[PDB]
Amino acid sequence: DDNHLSIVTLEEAPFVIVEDIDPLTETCVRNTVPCRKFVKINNSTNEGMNVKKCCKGFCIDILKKLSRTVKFTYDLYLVTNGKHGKKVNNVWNGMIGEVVYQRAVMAVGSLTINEERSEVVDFSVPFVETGISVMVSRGTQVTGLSDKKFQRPHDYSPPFRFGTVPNGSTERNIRNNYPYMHQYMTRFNQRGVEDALVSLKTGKLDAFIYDAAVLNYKAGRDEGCKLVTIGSGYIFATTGYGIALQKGSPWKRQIDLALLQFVGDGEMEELETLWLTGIC
Amino acid sequence: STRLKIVTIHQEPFVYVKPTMSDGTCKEEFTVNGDPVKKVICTGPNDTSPGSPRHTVPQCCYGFCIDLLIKLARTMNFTYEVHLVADGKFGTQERVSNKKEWNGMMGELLSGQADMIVAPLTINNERAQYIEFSKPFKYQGLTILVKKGTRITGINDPRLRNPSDKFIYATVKQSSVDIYFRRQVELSTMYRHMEKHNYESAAEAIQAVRDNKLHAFIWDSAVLEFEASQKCDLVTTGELFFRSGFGIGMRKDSPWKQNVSLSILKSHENGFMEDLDKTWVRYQEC
Ligand SMILES: O=C(O)Cc1cccnc1C(=O)O
Repeated sequence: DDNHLSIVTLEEAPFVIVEDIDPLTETCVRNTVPCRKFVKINNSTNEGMNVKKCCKGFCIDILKKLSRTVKFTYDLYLVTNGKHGKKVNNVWNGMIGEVVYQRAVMAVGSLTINEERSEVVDFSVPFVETGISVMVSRGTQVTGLSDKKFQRPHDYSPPFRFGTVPNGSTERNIRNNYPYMHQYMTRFNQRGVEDALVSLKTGKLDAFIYDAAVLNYKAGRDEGCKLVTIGSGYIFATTGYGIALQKGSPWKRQIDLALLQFVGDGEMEELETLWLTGIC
Repeated sequence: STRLKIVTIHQEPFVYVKPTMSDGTCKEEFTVNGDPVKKVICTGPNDTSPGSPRHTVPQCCYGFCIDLLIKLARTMNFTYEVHLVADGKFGTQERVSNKKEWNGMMGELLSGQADMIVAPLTINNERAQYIEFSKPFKYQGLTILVKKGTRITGINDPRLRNPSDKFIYATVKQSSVDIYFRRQVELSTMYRHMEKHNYESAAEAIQAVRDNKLHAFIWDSAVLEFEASQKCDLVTTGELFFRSGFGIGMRKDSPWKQNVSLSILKSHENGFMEDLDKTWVRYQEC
């Protein structure tokens, strides 16, 4: 039915957290919802199986509220072709690609609104503020993205060691804005956020440039509160996470009004306190 | 076709409003960074006392939102004429009777007196039902302005939450902040206090704090932090107790809406919005 929607998401704590289902009873309990993940049998076949999992987190709570207020049901699945979204040889992968190519009616998760994505999908109003921030060890003297240590790295001996996790909105922005910085940085590409935090804590990296909302959450949970974001939490290119819909979607209007009602009624601040607050 | 009718509102540092010179032109000035200030002629009422006739005259407008307007008009290649909202208000929907009407810039956009709102206009559910908002050109929130040396912890302070006539606080009439306090029943105690004291404009409330006639002013942090950076007798307290953004406003049938939003996103991403911050918002510090 037209009221039962295919929805794609991506694991990224604390926005989307994936757990195993109880083998018995094979049912999702507590604050979790069913979500499925296509898992390959092997690398010499296209055969796979949809493994039943359970999903929770900030964006899952938003989805549950939207489901109730906007009046839809959904079949939630985890993207397996890439991550948030990157255009490769003019073809979008990740959550963006699932929506563009009509495999999902919407994408719900830690999906950053930017200009190039907005050309191929519609975005809801932002429901979580984000941007580009810089994580360092407390006390590191870095003004921001425009710091000369980033812009002209080889003016320093030894040079500053900094990197990102490639293929998302952050790398796209640096590639477009700071060509020399970008080509320098790629030798410090990090395979994921957990690797980057280990490189910082152990002195292999001086700075980690990445999504503000994620970095703020990791800073709040850091053991010893040693890792911080620069500028009392400054953000370049402020934007937000948004729900991605197909261009011209008939769901956008009510989704937007619902999100704005949650914000205006204090419901969003509750989810922030539930999922995003940290000790530090 | 036709030139876009732009409506805006006085609200420093986003929109400055000054008299024209004797010859009808705007005096040449330079920003804090030495660049010429771009100014546009904006017509609007000089008299603003409630319940009086509105005499419109050409005036000079400039600031963060005017720079943004000029950028949008260059990018999308439209012409425009700017005017100041006749009733001086941002816009709320009020009961008359069982009918409801929009006032402020909201009312002008919906009636066709304007085609686009370019102003520090807060995106909220109430307005979004009626008009199209761009993605936010500025992320900010609400905070509280007080006279330096006034001690309150923020929105949960007992002098706000258990109020009396000894400590008066308020916001601007017919504004998004008025809507916010009226909507939430958990704020009803504060709303009933503020309703007795709300001001016709942000400038008047800020001056009232300076003059010890208003003890706290609840308003947009993008404005209040700017004032506190410029006037050392004023401070904010409690940091943001609620987050929101400003957006460009258009009718739902506007042919411009897609490209306005893409232009806003592009400007955040290429540093243009940060340039505007450095020019208009973040350059003093006490
Ligand atoms: O910031 C990145 O490069 C990747 C990323 C990280 C966290 C949330 N969103 C995204 C995204 O590209 O949408």
